[PDB]
Amino acid sequence: ESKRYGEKLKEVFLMLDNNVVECIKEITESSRNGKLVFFVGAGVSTLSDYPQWWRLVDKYHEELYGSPKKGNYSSDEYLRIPQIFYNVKGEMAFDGILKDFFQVDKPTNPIHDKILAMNPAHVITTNYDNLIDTACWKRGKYFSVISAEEDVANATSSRYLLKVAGDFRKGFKGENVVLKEDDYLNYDQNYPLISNLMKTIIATHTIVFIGYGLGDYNINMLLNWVRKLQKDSFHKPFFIRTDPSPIENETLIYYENKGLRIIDAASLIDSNEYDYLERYSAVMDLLIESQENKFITKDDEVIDYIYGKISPLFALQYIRKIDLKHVFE
Amino acid sequence: ESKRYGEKLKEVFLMLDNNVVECIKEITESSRNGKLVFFVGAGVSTLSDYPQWWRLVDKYHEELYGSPKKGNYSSDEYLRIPQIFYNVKGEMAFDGILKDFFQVDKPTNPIHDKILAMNPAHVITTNYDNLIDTACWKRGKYFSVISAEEDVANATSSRYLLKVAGDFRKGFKGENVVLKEDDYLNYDQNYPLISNLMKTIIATHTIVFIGYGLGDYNINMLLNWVRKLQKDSFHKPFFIRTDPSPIENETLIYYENKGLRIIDAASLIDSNEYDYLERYSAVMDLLIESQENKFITKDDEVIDYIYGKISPLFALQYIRKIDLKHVFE
Ligand SMILES: NC(=O)c1ccc[n+]([C@@H]2O[C@H](COP(=O)([O-])OP(=O)(O)OC[C@H]3O[C@@H](n4cnc5c(N)ncnc54)[C@H](O)[C@@H]3O)[C@@H](O)[C@H]2O)c1
Ligand SMILES: NC(=O)c1ccc[n+]([C@@H]2O[C@H](COP(=O)([O-])OP(=O)(O)OC[C@H]3O[C@@H](n4cnc5c(N)ncnc54)[C@H](O)[C@@H]3O)[C@@H](O)[C@H]2O)c1
Repeated sequence: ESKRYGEKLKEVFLMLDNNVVECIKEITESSRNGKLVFFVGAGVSTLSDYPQWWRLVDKYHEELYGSPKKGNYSSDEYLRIPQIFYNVKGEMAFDGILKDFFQVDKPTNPIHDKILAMNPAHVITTNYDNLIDTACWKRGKYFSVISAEEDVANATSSRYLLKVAGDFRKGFKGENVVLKEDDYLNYDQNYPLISNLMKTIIATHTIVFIGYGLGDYNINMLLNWVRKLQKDSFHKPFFIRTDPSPIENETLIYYENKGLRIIDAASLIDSNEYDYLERYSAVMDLLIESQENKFITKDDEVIDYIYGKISPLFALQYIRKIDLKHVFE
Repeated sequence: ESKRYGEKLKEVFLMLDNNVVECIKEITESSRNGKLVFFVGAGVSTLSDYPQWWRLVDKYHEELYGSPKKGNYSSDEYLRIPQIFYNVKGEMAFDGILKDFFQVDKPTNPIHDKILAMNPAHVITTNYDNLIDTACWKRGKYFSVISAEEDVANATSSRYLLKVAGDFRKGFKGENVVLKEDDYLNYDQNYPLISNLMKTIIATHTIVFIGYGLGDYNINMLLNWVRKLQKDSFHKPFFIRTDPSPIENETLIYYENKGLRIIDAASLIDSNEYDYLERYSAVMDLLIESQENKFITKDDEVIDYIYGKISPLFALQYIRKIDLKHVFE
C-alpha cells in the first residue's frame, strides 16, 4: 500500500506505450499552463453511491406497466419511458420520484479531489448532484456555478462550473434538468447560452473526459459537432476510459479518427471486474505524479527540466540568486 | 380455413370495438375515393423470408470483433456497427457483404396482393427489395418507381412508388441506400426532394402503416415532424400493429396522443407467438371484406348504402336502367 502503490505506479510508468506517455505529457503541460478543463459525467458521481439513471427508469417502467424490464435498457428506452410517464401519469408524479431518488446526501470520492488537484480552469459536468460543488467549496477553489440560462450573464468569478444538463438547486422538478426525450429534442432552443458557453471552452482549452462511457449521447453529439469544423483547428480531446474489459482495437481506431485521444484505464493495470475506484485512481495518480516529476530518471531528461527553465533567462545579463529559487519551484 | 374463415371474420367484425369499426369505415371510404396510401415497412418482406437487417449487423460484428454479440442489438448498434465496419474495413468490403446478403430472389407473399387490392393511390416503402415492384408489375398496376433524386423529375405516371430508403436497382452498393449512421444524419441533405414528396403525400392523402414496429426509428421521425404542424390540419395516420403480444394501455394512449390511430392485430384474434402471417391477414381481410359489403347486417345500413348511391341521381329527370347497373357496380 504505502510502498506497494508507490512502486507500482513508477513501474507502470516504464511500460506505457509512447502514445500514453505523449498524452500524459500534453495533459501535464496543459494543466501547468492553466488551460486544462475536465468534463465529469455519470461515473465520477456513482463512485459516491449516487443512484444511476436506469434505477429511475425502472421505477417509471414498473409504475407504468407493473414489472421491471427483462433485460438492460437501450439508449432509446432511457429517454422514452420517462417521457411516456410524463405524458400519461403527469408532471407532479414525475417529480415525486425525482424527489425520492435524488434527495439524498452522499460523500465525495477521492477522484473528486484529484480532479481539483490539477487546477482545472473550468469544470463541465453533465450530472445534477452537488458533489463536485461541495468538493470545490471545501477545498477552497471558488467556481461560479452555471446551471440555468439566467446564470450565464451573472457570473461573479472567472472560473466556471458549467452544468450543461440542468441542476436541482432551484428544486426537485423536471423543468430544471434534461431527462426526457423532448428535453433533448429542444436542448438547443431552451439552452442557447450554455451551448455556446460549452462549445467555446472546448475550442479554447484542453479537455479531459473522465467519468464517461464511449457510447454516450453527449460524446456522440460532441463528436458530431466536432466533425463540422475544418482541418485540425483545435486540440483533440483526451478520453479517460475506465471500463472493465480492455478496449478493442477496431473500436479504438474508429473513435481516434473522430477526435478522441483515448487513454484506457484497463490496460495500464490489472484489476477486478468491479474495482472502478482503482481504475480512475491509476490514471489520476499517474497524471498527478507525472506533474511532480517522480517519473523522471535519465541524463537527457535533467537537461530538459534544467534548460527548459534557464533558457528564457538568457536575455538578462545577470539574474539574482535570491530569486533563482523561483525560476525553479 | 376454406369455409370457416368467412364466418370467423364476420364474428370478429361483430365483436369489434367501436374505434376499430370507425377506423375501418374511414379506411374503406378513403380507398373508395382514391385517396389511400400505404406505408410499407420491413415486416412485409420478412413474410417472404427476406434477410432481416440484424443479420447484416451480426455479420459485420463477427467480421470486426471476431465473435457474435451477446444479446440483442439496440437502436445504436443498428447504425454504429455498420458505420464502424465501413470506416475500418472499407466501402468495398461493406458492399461485398451487402451483395452476398441481399442478392437473393424471394416470392411475393399474399399481403403484397391484399395491399394492392385496396387500390392505393401511392405506396411509400422503406425497404430496398423489389418485391413490391414485382407485385405491382404482375397485376397491371403501373407505379413510377422513385428511389433516387434524379427519379423525382423524370416521373411519367401519377401513381408513385416512393422508396424513401433507397434501392439496389443501380447496383448492390451502400451508396444507393441509407443503412449506416452517417447516412441517417445526412439524409435531409442527400435526399431533399424525396422527403418533400413523402411529406406532401402524407399531408394530402390517407396513410396506413403496415409492417412497422411502434418504436421504429422512421415512425418516430414522422411523429416528430407531424407535431411541428398546427392544429388538426390533416388526418391522423392509421397504424396496423401486428406484434405477438397485445398493446398495453399506457403505450396506446402515448402514441394516440401523438397523431396515430392504432389497429391492433393481436387484439382482434388469438394467434400463436410466431403466426405473423395470420395476424397480417386478420387485419388486411377485414378491410377488403368490408369493401365487399360482407358485413352489412341491418336495415339502417341497406337503406343507407342504396341511398348514398341513388341520392345524387335525384337531380336527373330520368336515368336509364343500364346506368343503375353502373351506379351500383
Ligand atoms: N443499462 C441497464 O439497463 C442496466 C441494467 C442493469 C444493470 N446495469 C448496471 O449499471 C452500471 C452502469 O451501466 P451503463 O449502461 O450506464 O454503462 P456505462 O459504461 O455507459 O456507464 C457509464 C460509466 O460509469 C463509470 N463508473 C464508475 N463507477 C461505476 C460503477 N460502480 N458502476 C458502473 N459504472 C461506473 C464507468 O466508467 C462507466 O463507463 C453497470 O454496472 C450495469 O451492470 C445497467
Ligand atoms: N429486437 C432486436 O434488437 C433483435 C436482435 C437480434 C435478433 N432479433 C430477431 O429478429 C426478429 C425481429 O427483430 P426486429 O429488429 O425486426 O424488431 P421487430 O420485432 O419490432 O420487427 C419489426 C416488425 O417486423 C414484423 N414482422 C412480420 N413478420 C415478422 C417475422 N417473421 N419476424 C419478425 N417480425 C416480423 C413485425 O410485425 C414488426 O412490427 C425478432 O423476432 C428476433 O428473433 C431481434
